[PDB]
Amino acid sequence: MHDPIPTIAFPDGRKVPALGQGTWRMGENRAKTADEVRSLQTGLDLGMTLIDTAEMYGDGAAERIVGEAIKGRRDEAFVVSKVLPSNASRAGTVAACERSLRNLGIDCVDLYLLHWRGGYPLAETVAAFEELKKAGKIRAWGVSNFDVDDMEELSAVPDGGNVAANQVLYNLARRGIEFDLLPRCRAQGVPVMAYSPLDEGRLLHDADLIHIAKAHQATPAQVALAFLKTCSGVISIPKTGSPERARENRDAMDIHLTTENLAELDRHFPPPRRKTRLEVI
Ligand SMILES: NC(=O)C1=CN([C@@H]2O[C@H](COP(=O)(O)OP(=O)(O)OC[C@H]3O[C@@H](n4cnc5c(N)ncnc54)[C@H](OP(=O)(O)O)[C@@H]3O)[C@@H](O)[C@H]2O)C=CC1
Repeated sequence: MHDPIPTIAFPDGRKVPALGQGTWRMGENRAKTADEVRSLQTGLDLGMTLIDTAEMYGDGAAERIVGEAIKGRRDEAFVVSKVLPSNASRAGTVAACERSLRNLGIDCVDLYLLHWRGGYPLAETVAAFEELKKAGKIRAWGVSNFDVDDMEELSAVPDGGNVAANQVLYNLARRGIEFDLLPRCRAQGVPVMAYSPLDEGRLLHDADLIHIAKAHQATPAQVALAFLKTCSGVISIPKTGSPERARENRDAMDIHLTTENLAELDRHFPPPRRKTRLEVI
């Protein structure tokens, strides 16, 4: 038996499970499509109800994978997509959202993010997001790859206080946000979505992670996700094209990391002692 996945609250009061699902690199190989769809469906069945995608991912292909996975069960998914900054003018953002809705085969996305900071005024992107919300095409908007200075600029734009999430790189190998951005977002009540929670697989070769996983009869990936489960105000979004790995990732939530485990992880993956440049992928 599994314990329920912990939930994370958005500023609007909506709650989502702390473990979701990613889709970057899905939709590239026709031989993998069926299993990518099955992976997302399996995750939905197991309570990993947030699914993260973007217009960038295969230029609509990953969105179409998500659209297939949610057929006949839209209400059970919390769908996140994104607008590229090169499209984030007011008219551009509306057009991007319409393309995303068509690829996803849905009326409304749950959360719509600015993918990173670009050249169009933030006030204009936010105005588009608010228009889309009033139109019933998105339920909430947020940002991604926003450092502390980028977050500060939201207070200078109308409706900037409505930001629902900041999706940034966060995993055991990439802990920089702990010094500043993560405490700020927690204090604002803005969830951090931890992208690349396995560091795209790179973290899984770490000696200490392998050591701790062995002690729990678990995998390194499960320990990496279990670490993020201990971080309040964080939603992790691991990606896998394998339904077997979707099941494994769900089971990461059953790991009980000890006080000693957490101290050991901090020795091997040192938290930041000073402000550091936001790491991105
Ligand atoms: N906002 C942004 O700028 C960004 C957003 N993202 C989002 O975050 C999501 C997750 O990050 P992502 O970059 O995909 O990388 P992840 O850290 O989620 O790692 C994905 C890799 O790990 C493998 N994998 C998954 N589960 C396991 C497991 N249990 N054991 C071993 N290997 C495993 C996958 O292989 P396989 O699929 O073959 O199983 C894949 O190669 C993205 O898919 C995207 O939705 C990511 C980067 C940037």
